[PDB]
Amino acid sequence: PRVKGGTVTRARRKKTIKLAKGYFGSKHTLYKVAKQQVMKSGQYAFRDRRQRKRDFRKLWITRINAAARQHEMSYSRLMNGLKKAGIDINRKMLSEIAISDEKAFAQLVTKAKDAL
Amino acid sequence: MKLHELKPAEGSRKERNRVGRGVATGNGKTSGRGHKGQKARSGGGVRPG
Amino acid sequence: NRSAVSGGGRKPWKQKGTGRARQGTIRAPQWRGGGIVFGPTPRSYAYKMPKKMRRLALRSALSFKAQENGLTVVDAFNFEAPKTKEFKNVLSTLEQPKKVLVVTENEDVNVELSARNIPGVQVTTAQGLNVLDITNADSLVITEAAAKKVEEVL
Amino acid sequence: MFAIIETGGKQIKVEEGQEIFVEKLDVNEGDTFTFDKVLFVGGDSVKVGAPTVEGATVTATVNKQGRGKKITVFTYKRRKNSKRKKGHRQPYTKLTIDKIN
Amino acid sequence: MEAKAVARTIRIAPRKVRLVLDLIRGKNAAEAIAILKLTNKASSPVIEKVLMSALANAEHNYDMNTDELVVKEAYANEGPTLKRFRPRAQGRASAINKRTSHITIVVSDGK
Amino acid sequence: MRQTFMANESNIERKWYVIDAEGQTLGRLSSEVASILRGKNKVTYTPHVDTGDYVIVINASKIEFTGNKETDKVYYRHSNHPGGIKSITAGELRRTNPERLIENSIKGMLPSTRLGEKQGKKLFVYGGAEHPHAAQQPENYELR
Amino acid sequence: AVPKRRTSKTRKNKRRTHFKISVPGMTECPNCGEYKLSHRVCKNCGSYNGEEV
RNA sequence: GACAAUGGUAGGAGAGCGUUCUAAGGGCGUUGAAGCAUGAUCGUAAGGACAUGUGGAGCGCUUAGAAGUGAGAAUGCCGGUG
RNA sequence: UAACUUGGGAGUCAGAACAUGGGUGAUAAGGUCCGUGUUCGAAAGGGAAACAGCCCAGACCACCAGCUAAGGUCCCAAAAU
RNA sequence: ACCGAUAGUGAACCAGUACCGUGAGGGAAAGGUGAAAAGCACCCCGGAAGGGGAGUGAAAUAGAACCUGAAACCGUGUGCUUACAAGUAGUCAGAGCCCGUUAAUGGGUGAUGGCGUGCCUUUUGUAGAAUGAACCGGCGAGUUACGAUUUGAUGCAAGGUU
Ligand SMILES: [Mg+2]
Ligand SMILES: [Mg+2]
Ligand SMILES: [Mg+2]
Ligand SMILES: [Mg+2]
Ligand SMILES: [Mg+2]
Ligand SMILES: [Mg+2]
Ligand SMILES: [Mg+2]
Ligand SMILES: [Mg+2]
Ligand SMILES: [Mg+2]
Ligand SMILES: [Mg+2]
Ligand SMILES: [Mg+2]
Ligand SMILES: [Mg+2]
Ligand SMILES: [Mg+2]
Ligand SMILES: [Mg+2]
Ligand SMILES: [Mg+2]
Ligand SMILES: [Mg+2]
Ligand SMILES: [Mg+2]
Ligand SMILES: [Mg+2]
Ligand SMILES: [Mg+2]
Ligand SMILES: [Mg+2]
Ligand SMILES: [Mg+2]
Ligand SMILES: [Mg+2]
Ligand SMILES: [Mg+2]
Ligand SMILES: [Mg+2]
Ligand SMILES: [Mg+2]
Ligand SMILES: [Mg+2]
Ligand SMILES: [Mg+2]
Ligand SMILES: [Mg+2]
Ligand SMILES: [Mg+2]
Ligand SMILES: [Mg+2]
Ligand SMILES: [Mg+2]
Ligand SMILES: [Mg+2]
Ligand SMILES: [Mg+2]
Ligand SMILES: [Zn+2]
Repeated sequence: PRVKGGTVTRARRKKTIKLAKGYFGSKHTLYKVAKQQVMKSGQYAFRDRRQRKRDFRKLWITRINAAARQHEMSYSRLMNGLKKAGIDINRKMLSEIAISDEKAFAQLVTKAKDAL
Repeated sequence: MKLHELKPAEGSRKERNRVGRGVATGNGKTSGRGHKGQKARSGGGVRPG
Repeated sequence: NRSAVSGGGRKPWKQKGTGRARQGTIRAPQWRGGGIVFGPTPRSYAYKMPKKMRRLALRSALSFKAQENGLTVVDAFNFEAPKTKEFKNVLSTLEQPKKVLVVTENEDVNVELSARNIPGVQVTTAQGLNVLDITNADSLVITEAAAKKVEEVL
Repeated sequence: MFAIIETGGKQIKVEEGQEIFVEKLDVNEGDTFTFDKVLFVGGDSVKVGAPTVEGATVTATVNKQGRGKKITVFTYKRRKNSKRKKGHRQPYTKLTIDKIN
Repeated sequence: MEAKAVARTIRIAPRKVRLVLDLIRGKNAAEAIAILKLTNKASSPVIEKVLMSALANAEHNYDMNTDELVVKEAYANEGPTLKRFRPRAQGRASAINKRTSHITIVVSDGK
Repeated sequence: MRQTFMANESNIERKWYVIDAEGQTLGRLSSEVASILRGKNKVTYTPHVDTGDYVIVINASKIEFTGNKETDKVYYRHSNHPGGIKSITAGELRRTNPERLIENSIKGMLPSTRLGEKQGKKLFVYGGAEHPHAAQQPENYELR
Repeated sequence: AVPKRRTSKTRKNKRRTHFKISVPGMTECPNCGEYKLSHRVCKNCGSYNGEEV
């Protein structure tokens, strides 16, 4: 028996195009260039899930550095002091504390300085 | 057994392999022939012996 | 195939210089209207198995009926003229399911003609018994002489 | 008043009545969970664990055991006829913080 | 209330027709009529007949007051293209698209 | 659980500072000022928004170099015309346009992005000891 | 010379930004009230400058 | 429960998705089938539902069978349109 | 924690750089030909500005958690003015 | 367990026709209103074409290559956005604005930041300035027969089999 091309092709291509929704011009319209872009999007997203952890740790560290400097202490010495004090609060929590309640952060800074 | 519940003996049947139907199969494109040379050609390959 | 499709003999345009892809016949497989690559070609699908296995299959189908209680033995069919309505009544009195295989020792013209028009009722002889019919049927109605004959044969 | 709790290999800053999403806990919806690793207590009275505040606890109610939004993990290596597509939904537990300590 | 008229398969390219439609879109009927009369383009008379037909069925079919009507919509869609050829040098032929337009005019009383 | 604070225009507060270039080393003052302009000294630093402060640099003409930079550090530019290189020594530039000297040194330490350009626009340099921004009520800022 | 790359819809429409015609230079004829081209005889009534043509 | 492995081209091995047709069984459909369109749906993938609009008469599902069974590229063929 | 034997199926027979032992060339070549090792090929991630072949290191998936490698910590740009 | 209008004959149709060639010869494209023609009386704009009503019809949004009616491509309107900016066009992060769903730790848009040189082929090595593709759709490539061998399955077994 003969199997004509049928509907599968259009269904598959339409799925790719819908995933290409929002893209510029032909890239949200034509299957070949949409497919290519969706491939690039997948590769980029896989890479960027990992890069995002780097990025947010970097941000937290920058903010902690700024807070420590406000307390006359470098980021490096503050982290060394917290380690020697046995305090395991991670960078994200430290940043959020520094932002939200400065007195708590000042007490942590004094704990670090005492440990050093 | 019933005509709506037929079952071949375990291990008696195996789906045939179809080459040149996309990369995921592992036999797409060159269809298991590798790249170029006489052995890659339709009707290619030397006489036995 | 490309040989079979009409025409196609000539090269549609010269090998080089025109700027087109090179082509050798308008009936090549990538051409609309071209010859088919492979495809169906007349052949038989029949094959054989050993005789002992054929016999084992027939016995297995009959044994499945007997163990599922879809085996009914009748003394005889005393039909002198064909009458679909009489045969329908006989089936109903025997309390048979929709799909019944009726087995006669030999060709019984009147039984065959009476059962012929009844959906789901198939009539065969002891010699004509086959796995498809037995398996397709929900119950077998076999005359005593047919049952003995089948027993002898298998 | 807020607390730093440790759970699912992470740390979360929580206040009472806050909804939080964490790595799947071994609990049923409706149950009460108790976080026994409190690193820090902020607010009026500050308590600094070294590493954990002794005796400190945070109780919460399990609202939901869900699965996160579908991620399509797709990768390929150009010119190598080589790609891989997988789906992923990360389990999670949603809770509401009832009481700190 | 709205009245519509359509001229289908006018043998003028839609680009050209739309040049003129862009002048009358959204204007009052009388000003549009004047613009079409005084615009020196091939499609102006055709567009004018479409507009007058729309005003006519506004008045007759819907008893609208024609002196309060505005050209609510005016557009040209592509009709089927006549395919032609021009012999060029050295035995070659080159395509000629004789394009057509479906011209729609819709007038409205705004109510 | 995502909990990182993100600054935005509703909650950003930009202050005005004054920094005295007199007796300061060009590059060191410049790096510090760039930090201030980018907002790297704020605990609410957020990379995609301008959280930095405004800086006025006074006494740009009194900035100093080490070594022989006065005659040996050369600033080159190109007019995009064939053979269109023009040069000026750091000392000559300090004499004739100290504002540009400080501005360019600082702006070379900011990213070449739209946000970087915006942040560099918050810098004001003056060769003398006066500035025209008393309305902004700037505070003196001590380096380091 | 030939186009190295086809022209996108965006680029084409940008180029066509200025490709258009204007409303004719027209005013109401003081005689008959119908629009006319300024400095032209009015075709409706054949009048110009208060006289018939 | 534990803890061990899981980059990959040619290529080997395995398990599957989907298409048309057939058999048997069991179902749907003018109170609206297929097809088409849209959607914020489900599955580890190929892919599967549901709702609504359009459409106007055919089509699923289960088990097994059989193949003209899956396209993005061949200066591929044909048509349409830039 | 492999190794070997028998049998079914292959592909490959253009290799490259780097280090090092050598021939050739001119103690020329991103040269060429052998020996030995690694990497690329068929390897993504971090460093070397960018940079197959160099340095670190081998990506089952998810995380806005922690420790490190090479390399780094004045600003671009994370971390010692 | 053959095709179903690019399939099946080249030809479902006035096809060995049209068309091309001096000639031998080569050789297409092109099916579908509706159950019924009931195939739109009449009015209106217009020279006509075409259209708006009215009517027939279950349906005209079935009105003549008239079932369905994808995509490329062409228009109209609009929610968000854009005229100091260097863009393989996405991705990750993200205010503001506009919405409100298969109700899900929603949808549309996107100031601004990080990262980021298409795909295929062929190569030691390709963003490659090596090849190929204007776009979209359809069509387009390990098949079958008979032998051989090996493996799995099944029957029987010093026998097995026509
Ligand atoms: Mg196809
Ligand atoms: Mg990491
Ligand atoms: Mg294989
Ligand atoms: Mg397989
Ligand atoms: Mg492989
Ligand atoms: Mg092979
Ligand atoms: Mg090849
Ligand atoms: Mg080769
Ligand atoms: Mg080979
Ligand atoms: Mg060409
Ligand atoms: Mg054919
Ligand atoms: Mg693997
Ligand atoms: Mg095929
Ligand atoms: Mg060499
Ligand atoms: Mg060589
Ligand atoms: Mg070597
Ligand atoms: Mg290779
Ligand atoms: Mg690498
Ligand atoms: Mg890098
Ligand atoms: Mg691994
Ligand atoms: Mg820093
Ligand atoms: Mg068929
Ligand atoms: Mg069709
Ligand atoms: Mg034909
Ligand atoms: Mg035909
Ligand atoms: Mg139709
Ligand atoms: Mg602007
Ligand atoms: Mg491919
Ligand atoms: Mg080469
Ligand atoms: Mg290229
Ligand atoms: Mg070539
Ligand atoms: Mg090309
Ligand atoms: Mg195409
Ligand atoms: Zn007049």
